[PDB]
Amino acid sequence: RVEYVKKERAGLRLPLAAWVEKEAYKPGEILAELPEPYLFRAEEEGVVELKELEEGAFLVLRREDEPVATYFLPVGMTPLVVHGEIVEKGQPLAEAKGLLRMPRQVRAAQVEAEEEGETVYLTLFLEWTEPKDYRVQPHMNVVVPEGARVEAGDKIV
Amino acid sequence: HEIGQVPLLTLEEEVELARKVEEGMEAIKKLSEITGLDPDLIREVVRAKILGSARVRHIPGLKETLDPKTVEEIDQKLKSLPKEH
DNA sequence: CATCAGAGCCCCAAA
DNA sequence: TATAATGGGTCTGATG
RNA sequence: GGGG
Repeated sequence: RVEYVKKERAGLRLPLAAWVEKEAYKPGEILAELPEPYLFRAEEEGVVELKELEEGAFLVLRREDEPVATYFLPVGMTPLVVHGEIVEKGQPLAEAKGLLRMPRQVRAAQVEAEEEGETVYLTLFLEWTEPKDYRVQPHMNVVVPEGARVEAGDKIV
Repeated sequence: HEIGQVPLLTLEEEVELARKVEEGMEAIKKLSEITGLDPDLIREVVRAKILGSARVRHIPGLKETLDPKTVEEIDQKLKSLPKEH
């Protein structure tokens, strides 16, 4: 199992009063608490690219095939869309219900907050790991130790 | 009874051993190129050290007698190499 | 109480 | 030189 | 297997 290290940037809009301010968020740490259900609405037009992790998910709208928005749905956010769906600007994508917090296998490096009326739009510099499993056969041999950090194109088996 | 002491190989450890053997074979070819010595001689000195000091003898086919003195000189000429060799 | 070494000579025809 | 084959067919007396 |  190769735990592949991805490091991208993604955004999320919360009620300013439900959001607890921190310059970063370690895994499992509370990110906001909402006194009521709040519908995280879309702010761009395009076809959805849902990418569900262990807990918590990603959501990448694209026009043609060029990404135009990258949203991050932490735990406590139930996605109300499906992969490849067409979303118009302002249509609700997910639903937050009370306490939402970072997933366990992903962390927030930097954090940038822009305020806008009664809400905040967080620009999170997220970094996580996506595991991929490989089946090994008797004619083959594993040439890499446990805990060995590999770059792209390296040989594992 | 002695034969029954050694367990039979699994298809994996069968391929692993057969693999390490073939690689070691090539590692002595590529090792005689670097050092500029006789392949057979090198592979004997590799044997001397793996088997132990119990066996040490003049291998007819080889040119230099295999006394503990000349194997230590070739074991040092080996240890004398860069990490990559 | 187990292991080993002893247990007659010479001669014949056969094999 | 390359399917796979992997554990056999008496009788007594002296000495440790 | 016989001889003495």
